[PDB]
Amino acid sequence: APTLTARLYSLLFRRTSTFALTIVVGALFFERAFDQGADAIYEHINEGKLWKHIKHKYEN
Amino acid sequence: RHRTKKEIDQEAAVEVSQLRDPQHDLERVKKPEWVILIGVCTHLGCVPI
Amino acid sequence: DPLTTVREQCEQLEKCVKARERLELCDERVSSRSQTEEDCTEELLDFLHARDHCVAHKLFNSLK
Amino acid sequence: SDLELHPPSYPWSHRGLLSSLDHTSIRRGFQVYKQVCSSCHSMDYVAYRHLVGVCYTEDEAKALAEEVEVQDGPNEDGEMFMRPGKLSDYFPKPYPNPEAARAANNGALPPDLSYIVRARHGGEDYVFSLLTGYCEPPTGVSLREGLYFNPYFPGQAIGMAPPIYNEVLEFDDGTPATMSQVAKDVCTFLRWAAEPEHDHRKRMGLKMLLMMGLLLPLVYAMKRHKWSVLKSRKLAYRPPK
Amino acid sequence: TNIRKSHPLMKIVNNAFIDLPAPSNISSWWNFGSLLGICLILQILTGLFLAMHYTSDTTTAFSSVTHICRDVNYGWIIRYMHANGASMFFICLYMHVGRGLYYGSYTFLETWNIGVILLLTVMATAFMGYVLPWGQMSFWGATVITNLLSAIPYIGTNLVEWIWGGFSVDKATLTRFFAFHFILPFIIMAIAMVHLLFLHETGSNNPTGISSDVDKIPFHPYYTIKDILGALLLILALMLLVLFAPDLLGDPDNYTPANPLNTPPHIKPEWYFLFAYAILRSIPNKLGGVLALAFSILILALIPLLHTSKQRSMMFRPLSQCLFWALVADLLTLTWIGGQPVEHPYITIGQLASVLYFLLILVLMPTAGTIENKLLKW
Amino acid sequence: IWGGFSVDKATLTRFFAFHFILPFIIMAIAMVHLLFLHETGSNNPTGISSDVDK
Amino acid sequence: TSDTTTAFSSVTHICRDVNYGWIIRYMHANGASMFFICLYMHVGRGLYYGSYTF
Amino acid sequence: GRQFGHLTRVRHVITYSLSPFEQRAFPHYFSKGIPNVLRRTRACILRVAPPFVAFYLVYTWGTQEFEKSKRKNPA
Amino acid sequence: SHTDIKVPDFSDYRRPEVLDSTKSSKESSEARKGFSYLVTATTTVGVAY
Ligand code: HEM
Ligand code: HEM
Ligand code: HEM
Ligand code: HEM
Ligand SMILES: C[C@@]1(c2ccc(F)cc2F)OC(=O)N(Nc2ccccc2)C1=O
Ligand code: FES
Repeated sequence: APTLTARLYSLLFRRTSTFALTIVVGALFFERAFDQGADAIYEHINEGKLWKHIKHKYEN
Repeated sequence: RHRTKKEIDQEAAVEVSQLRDPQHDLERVKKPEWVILIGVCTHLGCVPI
Repeated sequence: DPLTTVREQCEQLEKCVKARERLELCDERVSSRSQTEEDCTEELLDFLHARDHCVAHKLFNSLK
Repeated sequence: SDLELHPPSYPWSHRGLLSSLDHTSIRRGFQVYKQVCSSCHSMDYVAYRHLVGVCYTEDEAKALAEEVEVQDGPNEDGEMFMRPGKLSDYFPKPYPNPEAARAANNGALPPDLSYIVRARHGGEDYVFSLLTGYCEPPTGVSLREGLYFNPYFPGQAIGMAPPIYNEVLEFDDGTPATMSQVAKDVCTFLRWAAEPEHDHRKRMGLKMLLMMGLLLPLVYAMKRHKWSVLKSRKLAYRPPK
Repeated sequence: TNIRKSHPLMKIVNNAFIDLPAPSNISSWWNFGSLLGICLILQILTGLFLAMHYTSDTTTAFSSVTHICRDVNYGWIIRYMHANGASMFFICLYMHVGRGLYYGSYTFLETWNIGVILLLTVMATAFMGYVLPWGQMSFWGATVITNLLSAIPYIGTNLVEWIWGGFSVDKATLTRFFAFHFILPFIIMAIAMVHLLFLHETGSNNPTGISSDVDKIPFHPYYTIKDILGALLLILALMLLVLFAPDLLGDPDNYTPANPLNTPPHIKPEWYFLFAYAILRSIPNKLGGVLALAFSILILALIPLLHTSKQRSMMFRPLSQCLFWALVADLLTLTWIGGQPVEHPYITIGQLASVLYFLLILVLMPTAGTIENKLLKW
Repeated sequence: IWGGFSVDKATLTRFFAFHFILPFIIMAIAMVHLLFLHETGSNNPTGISSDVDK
Repeated sequence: TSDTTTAFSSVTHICRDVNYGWIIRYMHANGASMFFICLYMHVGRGLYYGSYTF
Repeated sequence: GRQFGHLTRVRHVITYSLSPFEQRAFPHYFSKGIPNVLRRTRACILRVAPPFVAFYLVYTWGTQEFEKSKRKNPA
Repeated sequence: SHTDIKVPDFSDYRRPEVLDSTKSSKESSEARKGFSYLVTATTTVGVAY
């Protein structure tokens, strides 16, 4: 009943210290989530990569 | 470049006065069947076909 | 070999027919005299241009 | 001579902006390189380790290198011996010189095939059209017959005989080895030989566009925020009397 | 007192990038200066990382470039960032010069005249770099450009053989070119600082060509954030080139190793040299052509003396606007003719475009300014 | 910094590139050195202020 | 040139074959030593004369 | 080097400004924006466009002519 | 006479939270600074990536 922007400001954005801490924690979690999605999008587009490699491995 | 008689006749027949760089064919070759050249254009140094 | 299937089907199409005939009327022209310079390169290249265009649209559905 | 015909646009599995190479089609196309082309064509910039990522296993590519003898630099006598073949070694060379290439092929030099896609206008389309486009000469046109008719080659007289209707190759998965399909696989492989980065380039490419789709509106919103002070400013002129 | 204001080093940063009075009204077209600076640092960084792996012998130059692109981790992006960065550099150079022309920014005599030097220096830089991978276009491009000097009466042959280190482009030439190509962007960086010094005497011109002392804003935050946005648009355009079309502006003959015995049938410059190339081959004379080519770039140093209008900018000048856009389209035409064979329609139209280039600048634009003055009773 | 398991091919070429760039960086730091100096001017043998005799 | 196969040879090439390559090479090698002689005299001056107070 | 306080003399001008936190970054962005770009296009078209069309016409003629020059019909 | 200086209407340009003249702006300053700083935060994350 106060806003989420208001809470994100009050708790995190007011101090430049916590603002910087938010971005760096933000960047680590973003790098994981962005790479995981952007691989999976590229993977779904393509399907002749080493999707095939069940054929030739495990025989070894 | 080994030269046919038709070519040697043709280069004798060229007007020396009408040229950019005025030479007779006879002053250019030691013996008229054999023309030997550096294969580099005098403009900007490309190799002529 | 499915290139043969596709080229036969391409030759059916209307632009190729008119280019085959323009080549045919060059074939007939160049036989006809003892000394000529004329070539029929221009007439053949004209035809394969129309033919390989249609080839490119279709061929790769066959190939596995 | 003088007149030219230009290649059509074939719809490769790798044409479109986010479209990777077919690596099964890379696998078959190496086999075309090994069987057919390598007897006349150098590929000086691909080694057996390059295949390991791409189209074979580590064990497979070791075994393929094992098929050829190399020459290694000397032991204690100062010698040069021949060697069973490794992974570090490059694809094997048909000729010691360019002149030896010319001597075998009646004056014509078969060019290196590492960059041949990137070294011709049309890329793979030109190579495909060269391979699948061998025909009879038209009337007016006689050759040496040391030279051969191709409408896609400039000048029309190529020193390469058709290497292609010959129905070759051990096939493993075992697809039909038609003239069309053998040319499709070799061109897919020759793209890879020219451009191993192709697949990484495009994955990065997607990642760029997605990031730029975020970052461009956001930086724009930042510049709009700061510039607001100015873009909504009001002036009044109030001179005396 | 602030630290920012009176610290002897931070002083310079303050007066250049923070507290610098800037026109409120400078457009998009003023982004290209910072973008040229970005382009220079991009060429520096990628170039150093290429220099870490490139070797400058004829036997190994092509192979070392190949080694970068297959074997060196991410050598391909660095290589292509560099090649396409050079193109970005020329795109930004041309937009920047064109801004100067249209807006009368050339009235800053010293700033402009240094910009000309900057242009001739990046041109020499990018020429010598293109030689380095020792492809076919590298070699014959090296051959054609170096031979332009042989047209100079009496001393010309001695001058070219001196810069070759021999009787043609060879071993001595390539290594030379690596050394000169390394040094020149650091010289550029120093001349770019001198350029910026001369500019700060006056500050910026603006779209209107009217003095903006009445309406200056601080450079920060306004043009710091505007320049950031500009840089991210440069990164988009560069990355589109590297990650989607890396060979689009490259000649395929440069993927074939240098052959000293055989030319390509075509022979064409990179896109940014095509107007000047069209101007050279328009003249059926050796010396005439090169003199025309030299004069096509060096004319920019005469543009200050041919200003004739009582207004600085072309904003309030419809006649000059039509003639300016006629120049741009003439330059587009010249870039088209540059990239085509020396054959039937292309020769005579290439001659006509070459005449018109020199007609627009030397005659037509200074006549438009005078007519426009007379029209305004000035 | 090797680019490998010892000083090798990667090391030498690296070192050529770094050796070329660094004296231009030196030249820039030498200008900054001279800037800081001109705030005070030179010291002298006596270590006493020489404003009286410049 | 900066390859392991050719680095020694190119330096040799400077000293025999390149016109006055020997003076340039030796001016460079000994210039480096001159640089360090001047560096050390300069630092030592700073130490003795209290120039480090800047 | 020019500095604030030393630029020029201005008398009798009031500027009113709002905080960026008080106000919109994109105020009437399409509804006022696209009328403005349309007005800007109209203002400049007659100066910009006619040289480029004249290039395009010389481009399309020149390419067509050259293509058609590289053909015979009698010998 | 300086008393004739009213500040002109900024209703066109104002955020919807601050249009009401009878409402405290304090009630929305947290939300409004929140929004603009989230923009700069999201950007720095993206640029860091
Ligand atoms: C195997 C299917 C194969 C391919 C693929 C191929 C490619 C190829 C290209 C792209 C050219 C270049 C043409 C050009 O200059 O634009 C070319 C040239 C020659 N080749 Fe080849 N080649 C294939 C295999 C073979 C084989 C098996 C031989 C020997 C019968 C052969 C020989 C040649 C020769 C000779 C040339 C030079 C032609 C010329 O310029 O006159 N190739 N190859
Ligand atoms: C090495 C490439 C160059 C760099 C790094 C560069 C640097 C810049 C910078 C930072 C600006 C200020 C911002 C702006 O107006 O863009 C600028 C302005 C200027 N530049 Fe350049 N410049 C270069 C090339 C040139 C060239 C080739 C010329 C034209 C011969 C040019 C002439 C000028 C002029 C006249 C201005 C004043 C513009 C005005 O205020 O309207 N510069 N330069
Ligand atoms: C001092 C920083 C620079 C260094 C150390 C440097 C070094 C290099 C090296 C090693 C190469 C050869 C490798 C290659 O071709 O990919 C190269 C090529 C190149 N350089 Fe630079 N460079 C610098 C800046 C410049 C600048 C300012 C320009 C002009 C915009 C430039 C234009 C290019 C071009 C066009 C090539 C050819 C790229 C290609 O097509 O392969 N570089 N340079
Ligand atoms: C790149 C090599 C250097 C250059 C080009 C250089 C440049 C110079 C110049 C031109 C002077 C003024 C004339 C003079 O007093 O000698 C000077 C003074 C000074 N230098 Fe350097 N310097 C360098 C190395 C150093 C080093 C290594 C130090 C010590 C860590 C040093 C510390 C100083 C100090 C303290 C002075 C003030 C001297 C005084 O007035 O008594 N410099 N520098
Ligand atoms: C990149 C290039 C170039 C850059 C800047 C310049 F001012 C002139 C140039 F030729 O260097 C080069 O060798 N070519 N290529 C070329 C030059 C003359 C004839 C044909 C090709 C260029 O376009
Ligand atoms: S005509 Fe220009 S190099 Fe031959």
